[PDB]
Parts: sequence; structure tokens; C-alpha cells
Amino acid sequence: THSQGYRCKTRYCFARKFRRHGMANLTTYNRVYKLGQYVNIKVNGAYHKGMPHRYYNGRTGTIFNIGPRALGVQIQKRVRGRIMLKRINVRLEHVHPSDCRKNHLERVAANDAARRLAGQPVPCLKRQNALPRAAHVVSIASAIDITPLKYDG
Amino acid sequence: WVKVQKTRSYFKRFQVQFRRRREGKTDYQARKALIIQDKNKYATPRYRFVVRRTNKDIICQVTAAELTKDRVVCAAYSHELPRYGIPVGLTNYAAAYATGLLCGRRLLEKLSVGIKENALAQLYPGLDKATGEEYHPDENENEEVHAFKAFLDIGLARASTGARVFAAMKGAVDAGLNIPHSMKRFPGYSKDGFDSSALRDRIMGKHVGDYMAELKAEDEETYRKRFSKYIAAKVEPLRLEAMYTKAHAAIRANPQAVKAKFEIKK
Amino acid sequence: RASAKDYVKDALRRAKFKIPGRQAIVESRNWGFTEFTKEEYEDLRERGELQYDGNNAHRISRKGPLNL
Amino acid sequence: ENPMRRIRIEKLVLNICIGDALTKAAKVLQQLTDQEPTFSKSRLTIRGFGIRRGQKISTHVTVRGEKAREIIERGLRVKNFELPYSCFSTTGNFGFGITEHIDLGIKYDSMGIYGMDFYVVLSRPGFRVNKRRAQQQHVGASHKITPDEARAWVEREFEVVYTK
RNA sequence: CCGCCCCCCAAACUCCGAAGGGCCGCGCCGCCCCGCCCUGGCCUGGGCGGGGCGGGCGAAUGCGGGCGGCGC
RNA sequence: CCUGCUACACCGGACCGCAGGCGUCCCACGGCGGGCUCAGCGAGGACCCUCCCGCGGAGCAGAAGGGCACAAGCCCG
RNA sequence: AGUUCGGCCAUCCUACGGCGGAAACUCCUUAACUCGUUCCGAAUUAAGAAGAGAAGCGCCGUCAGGCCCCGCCAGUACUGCGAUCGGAGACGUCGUGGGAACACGGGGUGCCGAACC
Ligand SMILES: [K+]
Ligand SMILES: [K+]
Ligand SMILES: [K+]
Ligand SMILES: [Mg+2]
Repeated sequence: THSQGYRCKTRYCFARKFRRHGMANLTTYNRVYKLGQYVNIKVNGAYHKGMPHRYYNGRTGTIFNIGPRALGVQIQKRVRGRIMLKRINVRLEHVHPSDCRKNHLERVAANDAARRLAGQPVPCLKRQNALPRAAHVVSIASAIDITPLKYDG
Repeated sequence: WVKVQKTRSYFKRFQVQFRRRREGKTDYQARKALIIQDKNKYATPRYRFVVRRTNKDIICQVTAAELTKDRVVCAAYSHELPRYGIPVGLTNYAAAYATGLLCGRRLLEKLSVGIKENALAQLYPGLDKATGEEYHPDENENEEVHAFKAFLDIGLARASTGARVFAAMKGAVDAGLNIPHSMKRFPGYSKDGFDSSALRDRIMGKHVGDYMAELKAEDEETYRKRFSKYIAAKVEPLRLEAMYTKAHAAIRANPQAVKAKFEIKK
Repeated sequence: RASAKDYVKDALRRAKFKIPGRQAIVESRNWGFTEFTKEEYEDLRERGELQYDGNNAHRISRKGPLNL
Repeated sequence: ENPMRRIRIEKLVLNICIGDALTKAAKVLQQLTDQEPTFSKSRLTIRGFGIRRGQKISTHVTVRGEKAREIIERGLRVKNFELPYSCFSTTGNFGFGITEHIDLGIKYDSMGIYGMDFYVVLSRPGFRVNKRRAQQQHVGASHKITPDEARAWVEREFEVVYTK
């Protein structure tokens, strides 16, 4: 290393994606954020104010503060045998709403929906890790006959 | 012989601009500073006063930006002004003032339909008998029901002293809308006092009537060429202030919009 | 060409003793320094569909502006 | 045949490139157009050419109107209504230049003699679409002026004969 | 000078891009009401609480867990 | 103290490892608003001027990497 | 079908040929006043209605360049875990998991939302 400034080792991660330079689209400022929400951190390399350190690129956290211009996010960070809860202040161009609990809200809505419908017996609503296949018949009227081939060189 | 600038490598790396930037219809630097709002104001609507001019017409609109579009809450087009008694001269300084007055009155009457106590058209009824003086509806400062607040979005037009964009804003203020502004860029201001009589002259179309008066004096052959539509509605250049004053009163009374049912063709 | 076909493997043998390690001498099915086999190249020339550069041979265009 | 297709004279630029001769030169353009002319500064330094950098080198003025057309029938009358066939650019413009400036008119040479470029631009009605601030687009390819279209127009309006 | 082919290359070249890693989530939800106070044109929001209701334990495998003091 | 690489796609990772930089410079070379578009090729014009196309091939104090076009570059208040 | 304001930012771009216009948008006409051009009403600001589908714009076309999807390339390149497998080594092999890219051939060539005629 021998040199460890704030933006060291950032040649590729802070660069823009191919044919995606210039100003951010205006959805970056029309989204509504709320206390307790989950967010992803992704650094946009063209916006230099409130730009988080490279350690936080690609982490997921929770909103603790809603300020006039920036958001406050809590990140769990491992330090040498313990986890630390870190708090940072980041401007809007580097935050996106996160879908880490999207799958869980769809299931909770679907179980209460399928309960309301009762199909008179209640269906099994636990997730199932893929089971071994059941017994079945398959036709061998038309079967292909293959074999190893000879070396060609 | 000569190197070719548009190779297939030039095209592969080319990034297109936003569709409405390629068409030269939107500046996104100014659009970002209009719709921005503090994040502890989570989903409160924010409004813009949009004034656009074309050849043959002047448009005003009140608008709120949403995620995937923006809603027009109200709009007034100056081609409606023929019904209130203004037959010719649309897109001049007076016609821009009247159209902003139409849009402002129409919006406040739309938000006060049914409300009995302290409705937005009784509270802040605007102004009467245009003077061309400074006025600010948010000075009244009712404690419990504030004035409607909007911002002037002028787009690609130049913000010169005496542009028609600012006249249309002025008629919106005189109908009761809180639009923040200063008197600079109006006719009759000298950095040491703003004199309102000079501003009432453009408002009442006085510069138009003096041009016809002199133009008829020397070159009456051009007077037919220059103002043919004025002379076919038989409005003579001495009754404009007569004609504009009646028009404003007929606007405040019935701001409501009557929809022209229409038939198209491909 | 055919008048040299006998003596090329003798000259490749000479070069092999100047190079470290184990080397293999082989004869290819291609036509010269081109990319088609002799039989493939022969037929393509037989019907017309094969382009010619200077010392290299390509295929019919079949793409882009028709003529002009 | 079509109106909105007719060619007209867009503008005429008089350029004088050369201590106080530029002051004398500006008055000459001043008393030939009734316009304050401008002054250009030097991009580089060429001790071979004798100009430092950031310094008053040339002068020029743009003329737009029926005035432009009159000054461009006295400039040709000097050249005897004669123009090179190859003096017409790939984009519909042609130029020329005189050596003594009193060949448009006799003036007491006080202010000394000078020599100018006459560079003429033509256009059709519609070229505004590429200059206006809002909704700016390139003119269509057919609507532009080919050099063959430019020759047929000036010889009809003027009487130039194209020594080849 | 220009256009098409073509042999061969890069730790400080990359339009493409793995295996492999990393961070987060996997039970309490709905629906109507009522109270308190910076934010909005407003009869707007947002936060913290109260009630009345319907519900309800929603991947596998293993297993009890957390905090401090003094010191080598 | 700082950039790129060594470093094996989270973070971290050694050498008297590789190629280099810093102890300064600027009341404007700073803040804000408005306007404008650069490098250049091609084609023209008396012994700098004009048009056209122009994804930045320019510029942004000084290393290296990244960033930026009705601008973060240039000119004016 | 059209105009103003937008979302996503090329299936929407670039080049060259076409075809259209009742309305709409545009081009267009003018220098009294307003304000403006390192010079210039070119731009821009003001004031207008004689003329237009020549442009821009909408549409159609092209063994068009680009862009986008699919198949092939290929269980190949490379790689996690395990081996008292082979080889002087450099390197390769087998068991058990994951799995590209270039090239190549066919298809395609903006849609969604508020207000007004
Ligand atoms: K650390
Ligand atoms: K050997
Ligand atoms: K057209
Ligand atoms: Mg602005």
C-alpha cells in the first residue's frame, strides 16, 4: 500500500458505466424516504459532496435520520472480532431504495390472502426446500443411441 | 484521401442526451433547482408557474412534478381571450397580463368549490382596477389559511427588462397568487424608485395604440399592411384602455372554463 | 508450390535443432496461409462464391448497401 | 419554381489584416459602412511575422442588408465583373479581395491605402433553424446551397463571367 | 495520403467477463377510529401514543444465551 | 504525507519492490447569475476572416488516476 | 392527428433519399416603443398576419453504419473442493461442483402519463 489517502484504490469502482456519464436522472430527487427504510449505497463518481468512503460501496443499511439535503444511514461493520454500528451522512445521488425485504412482504400478503379465501382446508404455507422427484412413467418408443467418438487430430 | 470522422467506432461509443434535451425543449440544470424540496417534507406537492409562448398564442399552466409524469392543475390559453372581449393583438404585453389573470382567478375558484368559510377566493380576492404597483399577497398573512404559492418557470426565454414572461406573472399576482419576485425587469424602475404609471401603460396596451396613431400619419399604405387585422375588427387605437378595462372585469366575474367540444382529422 | 513440397520438412528439421525443447512438424489441410481446407477452397472457387484479396481469400459479401 | 427557395445575401464581412494604421484602417471601414468595426487579438507569437501575442492585429465588420448588396456591386466593378470559377466554397459562399481601397471611391490618401477581403455568405429562407437558441436543428441536405446553385444565382443577379 | 484484408502483443490497455467472495432480509400483518406537536394552499404530511376489531406462528439442520470486574 | 501498479473482482495485505509526486502557487487563478462552446479535419478568401460537421480527440495552477458540454471549460456584470 | 409539461434515457441515434399538412407547431413580416448585439434585430427583445409546405417536425424507404433480443460458439476457455494420479521438470490427467468471451447466423428498429384543440 505505502499510501492510503481517502480515495486511494478507486480507479474502477468510482468510474462511470459505459455510456452512462453526465447528470443523474431526476428520480434521484423525487423519491420519498422514511425512517426505518432499507437502502443500498452505490457511489456516483460525478457527485463529490456527501460522497461516502469506498468501504461502504455495496453495503445495505437502515435510515436513522432524514435531513434537509442528506440522509443518515446505519451500517454494521466488522472490526477485528466485533461488529460496530456506524452512522454516516450521505447525499441523495449515492442512495437507492433497497428490495432486501421485498420477497418477505409478498409472502406475508399472500398467506393472509390465501387464508381469507378458505380449498376449504387451509393450504401449507411454509416454504419448501426442493424435494426429491416423485415416481412417473416416460415413453421410450423413440430412443436415440449414442456412443463415444474417435479422436480427431 | 480524407479521414472520415464518423467511423463505426465513433457510433459505438456515442452517448445520446435525454430525449427532451436533444429536442431542445428542456434545461435540466434549471429544472432541478425548481422541483427540489427538503426531504423532511416527504411528499408535499410543490408547484411551478409555467409560461410558454409560441407564435400566435401564450400559455400559462400550474403544475406539480410526480414520479412518472407531472399533473397540470390548471391552464389558460390566450386564444380564449376573444370571449372576454379581446379580438386582436394576442401575444402582446396586455394579452399576456390578462392571460395570467385568467389562470390565477380560475385556479382559486377551482380550490374554493363548496367551501363556505374563508374560502381561497373570498380570502385573497386579488386586486381591482389595475394600477401597475407592487403587490404581495403573502403580506396579508392570514394566520390560518395561507395564500397559494407557486414559482415562475420561464424555460428557455431570456429574462430581460420588460419581457412578456414577467407580465404574465404579474397578472397572476394581481389575482391573489403568492409568486415571489422583485420589481426589477418591469417598465418603470430606476434602482432609485419604481414608478407605477409607466407600468400601467404596457398593461393597458398604450404602446400599441400610439404606434397605429403615428403609423397612420405618414405611411397609410403600410398602415393597411402593418395592422390589417386590427382595422377589420374596427377597434380604433384610442379605445384600447376602454377595451382592456372591460375585459378584466369580465374575467374576474367568470373565470370558469367552458370546454370547446372538438372534432379531429388524421 | 509442388516443386518444393519434397524439401520443406528438411528445412524445418534444420530449424528445430536451434530451438529449446520438443517440437513437432506437421502438414495442414488448409490451402496455404488461408483458412479453408483444400477441398473446401476448391469447391468455393468452383462455384464462384469466394472473394480474393492479394494473397488471401475471403467469402461473398452478402451484407450492406446493395451496389451503390 | 418555389418561393421560400429563393437565395438571398446573408451577410458581407470586410476584413483588414496588416502602430496606428489600425486606427486609420478602422476609420476607413467606419466611413464606408456606418458601423463601429471590431478588432481581433493575436493567438500566438511569430517573430518571423512580426506580431506578438494578445495584440491588435486585424479589424473587421459585418454588414447585413440592402447596404451589403450595394457595397458588393462596387467591389466587383473593380474586378471588372470577373470571378474565378474555383472561388466558390463547398458550402455556397464566394469571396475576393482588392489591393487599393480607394477603388470603390476617391478619398484623400492623411489616412493611408488598405486592402480588404470581400467574403459573401448566401442562404435561403429557413436557415434560422440552425441558429436560434431553442429547438436547434441542422438544415436539410436538399435545402442547402450547392456550389452549382450559387454560380447560377450571382451571374443572374450580377454579371460575372467565370474566367476558368 | 486514404480504404479493405492480415501475422503477433501489455503489471501500471479494457467495449465483454466467470469460478469465487461480500453485505442485507426470511413474522407479526390488515382494517376502521381517537389523542398530542416541526411541515403544507387546505380539510396536507410526518413522528409518538392510545382504543375497537378480525386474525396468526409461515424454510432445513443443530443447539441454552447475554453482560461485567481483576489480573498474568 | 499523496497517485497508479505489485494485490490473486468485499475490506485488509510485506520488501533499501516498480513508474512518479508534496513542504508551494492564486483578491483572483475565488462566490454567484447570465450568455457562450472547445481541439480540430474539410472547403473557401488582397500581398486573420467565413461556412460546415464536430462525445470532448481542448481546457480545468503543479504527480498520477477519476470527473465535467445550454458545464465543472471561455467571456461579461 | 396535434401542441405545452414530464417518466424511463438510441428498438428513440447518425447519413441519404422520399411522401404530407383542415387545425396545430414552424418558417415568415416589421424597427414607433422595450431591451439588446467584443461589430451586426444573425441571436435576442418588442410589434404583427401578405406568403409557404422549401426546410425543421410527423410518416415511409435502404442486401444502410450503430443500437437491442435470440440461437450458435461450447459443457469448449477458465475455475472451487479432493487425490501415495503421470512427468527430471515445464506442465498435464482423473473424481465431484460452477461455467465464459470473440466470432458466426437470423430477427427487431420507442413506449407509458396529466392538461388543452
Ligand atoms: K477498519
Ligand atoms: K530442439
Ligand atoms: K416541411
Ligand atoms: Mg437559469
